[PDB]
Amino acid sequence: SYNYAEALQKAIYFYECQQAGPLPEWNRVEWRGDATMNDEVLGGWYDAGAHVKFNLPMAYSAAMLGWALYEYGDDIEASGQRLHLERNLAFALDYLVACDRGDSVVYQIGDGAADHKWWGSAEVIEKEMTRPYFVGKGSAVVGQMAAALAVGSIVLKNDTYLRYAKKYFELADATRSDSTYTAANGFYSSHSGFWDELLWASTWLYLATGDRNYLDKAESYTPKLNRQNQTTDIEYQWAHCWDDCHYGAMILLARATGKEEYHKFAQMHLDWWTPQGYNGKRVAYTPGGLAHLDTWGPLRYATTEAFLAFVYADSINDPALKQKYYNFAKSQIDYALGSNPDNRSYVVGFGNNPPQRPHHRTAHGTWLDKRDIPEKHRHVLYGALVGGPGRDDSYEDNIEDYVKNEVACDYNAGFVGALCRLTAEYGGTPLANFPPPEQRDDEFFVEAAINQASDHFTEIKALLNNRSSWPARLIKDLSYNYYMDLTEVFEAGYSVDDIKVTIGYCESGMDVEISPITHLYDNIYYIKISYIDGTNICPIGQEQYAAELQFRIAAPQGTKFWDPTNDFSYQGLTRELAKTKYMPVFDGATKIFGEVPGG
Amino acid sequence: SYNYAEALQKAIYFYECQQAGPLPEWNRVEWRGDATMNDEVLGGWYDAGAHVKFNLPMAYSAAMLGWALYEYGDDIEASGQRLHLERNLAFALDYLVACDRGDSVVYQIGDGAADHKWWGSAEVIEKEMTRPYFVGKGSAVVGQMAAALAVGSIVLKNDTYLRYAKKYFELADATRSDSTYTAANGFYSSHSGFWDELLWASTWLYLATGDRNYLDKAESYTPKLNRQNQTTDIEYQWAHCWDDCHYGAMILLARATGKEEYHKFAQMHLDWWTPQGYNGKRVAYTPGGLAHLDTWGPLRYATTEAFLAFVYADSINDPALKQKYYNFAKSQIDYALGSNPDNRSYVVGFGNNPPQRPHHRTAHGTWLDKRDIPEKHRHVLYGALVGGPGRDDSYEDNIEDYVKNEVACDYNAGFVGALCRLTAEYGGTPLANFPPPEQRDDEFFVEAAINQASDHFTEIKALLNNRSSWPARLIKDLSYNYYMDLTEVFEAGYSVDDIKVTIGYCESGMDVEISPITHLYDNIYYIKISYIDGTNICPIGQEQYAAELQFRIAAPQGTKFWDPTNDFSYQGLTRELAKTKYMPVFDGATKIFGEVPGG
Ligand SMILES: OC[C@H]1O[C@@H](O[C@H]2[C@H](O)[C@@H](O)[C@H](O[C@H]3[C@H](O)[C@@H](O)[C@H](O)O[C@@H]3CO)O[C@@H]2CO)[C@H](O)[C@@H](O)[C@@H]1O
Ligand SMILES: OC[C@H]1O[C@@H](O[C@H]2[C@H](O)[C@@H](O)[C@H](O[C@H]3[C@H](O)[C@@H](O)[C@H](O)O[C@@H]3CO)O[C@@H]2CO)[C@H](O)[C@@H](O)[C@@H]1O
Ligand SMILES: [Br-]
Ligand SMILES: [Br-]
Ligand SMILES: [Br-]
Ligand SMILES: [Br-]
Ligand SMILES: [Br-]
Ligand SMILES: [Ca+2]
Ligand SMILES: [Ca+2]
Ligand SMILES: [Ca+2]
Ligand SMILES: [Ca+2]
Ligand SMILES: [Cl-]
Ligand SMILES: [Cl-]
Ligand SMILES: [Cl-]
Ligand SMILES: [Cl-]
Ligand SMILES: [Cl-]
Ligand SMILES: [Cl-]
Ligand SMILES: [Cl-]
Ligand SMILES: [Cl-]
Ligand SMILES: [Cl-]
Ligand SMILES: [Cl-]
Ligand SMILES: [Cl-]
Repeated sequence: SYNYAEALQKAIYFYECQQAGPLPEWNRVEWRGDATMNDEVLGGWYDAGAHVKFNLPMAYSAAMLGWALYEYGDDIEASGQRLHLERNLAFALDYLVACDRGDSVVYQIGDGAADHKWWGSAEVIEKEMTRPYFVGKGSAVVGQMAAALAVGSIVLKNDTYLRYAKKYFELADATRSDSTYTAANGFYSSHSGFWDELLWASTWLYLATGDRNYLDKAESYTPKLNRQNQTTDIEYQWAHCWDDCHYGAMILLARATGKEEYHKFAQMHLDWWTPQGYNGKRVAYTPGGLAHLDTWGPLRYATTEAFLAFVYADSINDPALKQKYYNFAKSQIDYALGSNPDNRSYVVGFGNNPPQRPHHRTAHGTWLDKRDIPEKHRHVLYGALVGGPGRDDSYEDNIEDYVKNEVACDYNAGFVGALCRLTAEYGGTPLANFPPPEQRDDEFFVEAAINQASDHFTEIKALLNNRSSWPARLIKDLSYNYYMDLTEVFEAGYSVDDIKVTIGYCESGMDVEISPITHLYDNIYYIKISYIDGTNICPIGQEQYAAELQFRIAAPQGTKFWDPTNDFSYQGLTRELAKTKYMPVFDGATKIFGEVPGG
Repeated sequence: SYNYAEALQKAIYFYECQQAGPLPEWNRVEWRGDATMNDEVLGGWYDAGAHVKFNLPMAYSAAMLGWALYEYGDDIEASGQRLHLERNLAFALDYLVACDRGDSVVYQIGDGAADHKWWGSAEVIEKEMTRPYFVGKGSAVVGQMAAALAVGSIVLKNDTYLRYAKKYFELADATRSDSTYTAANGFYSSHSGFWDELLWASTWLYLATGDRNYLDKAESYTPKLNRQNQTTDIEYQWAHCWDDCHYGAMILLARATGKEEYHKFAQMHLDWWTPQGYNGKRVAYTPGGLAHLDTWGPLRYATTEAFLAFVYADSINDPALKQKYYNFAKSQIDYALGSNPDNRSYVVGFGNNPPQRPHHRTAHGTWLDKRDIPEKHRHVLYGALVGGPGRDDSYEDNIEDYVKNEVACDYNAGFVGALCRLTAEYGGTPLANFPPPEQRDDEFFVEAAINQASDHFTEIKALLNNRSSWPARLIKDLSYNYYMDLTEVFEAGYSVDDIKVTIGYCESGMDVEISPITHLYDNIYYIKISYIDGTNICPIGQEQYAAELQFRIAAPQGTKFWDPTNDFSYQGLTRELAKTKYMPVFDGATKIFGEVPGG
């Protein structure tokens, strides 16, 4: 129906947009650079539309990418995406390994409140705030880290991941408590508890090792799982998700053991998600045909269940059930790609009328800590599955809607799996030369205005701007030149020594020097304005994106020769601030913007 | 009793405190300089405790000082004050002449509401605001100007004053309307109308010329005067004052014409003011014996009536009346001088426990547009009669009390005349060597703080202050120096070339230049900070009284030799802003504050 190969290609590329520094050489995102290089643990993914590293959903997402490869990695050769999927996985797993502290792990980098309060690009966030890290041993987060490393060890043939998988499982199983998992509270609190993570990690360890001691562990955890309301059945009326992976583990155990109890659970759970329901009970459906579990990330939940339904259907022989689950699964993915009442894609940069304003700071590319400016995103977040529509299929593409336009690692994870399965069946051709280059704006530039013009002076208001975004970046050795023609000064019988440079306003905190009037050639001279720590000019807020200086260049009082109209840097200036190419900007000795006399 | 000659001396000096620029050579007030030099009409008096020129009370006050001279000028020779009084009068009369615009006059300089919103000294007001002027032909204001110039012409034997008196009277009498008199509304609105001013002006023109046409005019106005309540009597239950001079005019006519009607009015009016009253009707009196006409300026009203009572009593023969009126007059003046329930003078700088916080901006001498700082006035407003106590004799000396502690040209005007009468009778000797010099504070100076000290730099926050007050004034060519000892630099093997000056903040609107590091002698070097238009540093408000600059003097990053502890200008500095004598201030090449290295 869709080009699933293209959807997969983009859905994978999304994770490169989420990478924290240092970026691998294979990163394909021209608007990302090395960011958060002062973090206690480097690499990993930023979780969602901001810059916190949250280990629970990050590891969940990595585990799901591993599961996609485990089930369908051989099957996706036509798409050309297998290696992109493997490398993206490896990048997150390396971070999970790097979080090891022995009796504990680093489970979070970033304070959620401070990080989310600020709206700007990853590469400059250290100018705005210092980022704390958090250490603990919560069974849920450590157990999910274990599971991710366990499946990763299989699909990447990597003994180090396996060793760390085992270690993390042992720590999570020794601890049996989420009491040390505090830093994600309210963002990714442990809602279901940690027994489901122990089940999920031990199941994957069994599949990784063939060691029946892990199978025995897995099976011993099923009585500790949460019940469905006040009944004796294991909870089944929810989705496999970052908080709770027992749904997928039961499916794995049904295939691995053949046991009736796991198949019974799998069919009860999946039937509840299908339009046909389970004995009269069913997930909410929108009139447009989307299984709508909850307000937050409904597309995430439905697309993850699509992956589970595909895996389960592929593992059984019954033609009626296989069809029912396959149809359900394909219907939810197709909804996400455009088969919905609005006939629109919910995947950024894919298909018809995709969302253009995802709630994502770095894709937006602002310079002033505002969501509403720029009014269009400067970068394409290719492949991001958004939160999606409400229960009545309603949706509007609005950066302010942090529900419907949210994007996240975990939103994309199960989705990638299901796309792997669909491209495996239907083929499709990935885009060549993906991604294409973006149209860029000017990034470092002077805006200037004539503050005052006199028969003996020119007074300039100049704002040296850093609105960088391809990628956002910091430059310490920033300067700009103001060029003059002193022909009239010399003709009038005066000299350079009769021309005085003064300052009428220098913005607080922007340490600045102004050179003497300096000969270029012929009668062309200039002053250079240099910022000692130009990194303080940065797109982090309304005060900080530009440094303001008012300078005056004056002939003596009572003279009337001064002529700015032959001055190179005066050309086109008005009383209103405007970008000018004739006050060129330098990084050290190198011109990075504008024009130079005769050059 | 009191030294009335000294009281008179001071009461006249008050007017020199009120003079607008350009000041005459004979002005004796060290804390007054040429102010409001851009005014449409120069000279004249500021009205009260601010900087508006209001012509109605200005002209009324000048007419009253004229009247004092007309009655008692030959009688005050022993006080030594005659020429002081005559010159002070002439200064106001010259302004009234300079107001001429042919078919109209300038009747006000400054906007009441705009001027009064600001608290600071006269000499710096043009840095705070641009002052308007107002032209019109209001019969009351033009008529009062005519009267002042008419009596002025007699006592100063000046034909120019008389010429203008006739011109102004003709304009006022032809106009017969206050409709073009609007700019003083709410401050000096015409309450009584203009018929009393035409009566006052024509009476004085009659006395100046002996032309019967003016007497005929005067007599023709009396039926147009306001009535007492719903009777047919001319209004008598008020004071001679800036708004209504028919009381004094009727006294003058009584004496000029000998008519029974005018004597009857005078005795009715004056009786109402005496403690015995007029047939059961009487002005309110405080328990302490002060005639208390209204909340505003009760001392002003009672002392003006004292002068009228003296004049009337001196012009009649009946010994019962003479004594009643004299006793009334003397008791009111003596109350003002100290014969009251507090035994205190209500005349600034005179007698026992006089007021120390009159509501007067320029005498206060602030630098930051506040009444509470400084907590003591910087200057002595000698001779000013304050508003006075409340109806129950209560009073506290408080700058916030714009009623009890108000001072004004018209408060002093009748008062001077009554003091002339009492000194004529009792003599007294004026103070030799009056006024004595005031103790001064530092006016121009740096306050500095160590903003940051590093092992390779000194960073200074410096505020160049203008808290001038003797007089408040503006200095264009301001600079200060920061002196260092570079001995440690040379000993480490470095040179002056290796020390770099940068700016971290320079206050908006303060055009500044910083010199290169400049050799003084031996290993002593300095930088000069120069403000090109230093007049923008001025005591007009919290922002403008000092210019703030943050400058850094740095050895190379990483070096370890920098030693500010041997630097002349670093001595005594802390992290807290404080005045320092070691960053000396210059006006041009002249040192005006602080010390230099070498003695
Ligand atoms: O009680 C019903 C089920 O709750 C499931 O936990 C969910 C929480 O109830 C829900 O608040 C939470 O929402 C997240 C959301 O998933 C995430 O995208 C967003 O950024 O933050 C929200 C607040 O954390 O989701 C979890 C997981 O779906 C339990 O897992 C389940 O056992 C229980 O039946
Ligand atoms: O109505 C009674 C009498 O009024 C007199 O006018 C006075 C006003 O009523 C009074 O409001 C005004 O008060 C001034 C005050 O003199 C001045 O010092 C202060 O700064 O401002 C106040 C508001 O303008 O004073 C006038 C004059 O005394 C009439 O003159 C009189 O005919 C009438 O009987
Ligand atoms: Br811990
Ligand atoms: Br925009
Ligand atoms: Br005033
Ligand atoms: Br004080
Ligand atoms: Br050193
Ligand atoms: Ca859980
Ligand atoms: Ca030129
Ligand atoms: Ca009047
Ligand atoms: Ca030194
Ligand atoms: Cl985030
Ligand atoms: Cl919560
Ligand atoms: Cl986009
Ligand atoms: Cl493309
Ligand atoms: Cl060029
Ligand atoms: Cl003079
Ligand atoms: Cl006032
Ligand atoms: Cl009496
Ligand atoms: Cl005083
Ligand atoms: Cl003295
Ligand atoms: Cl000295």
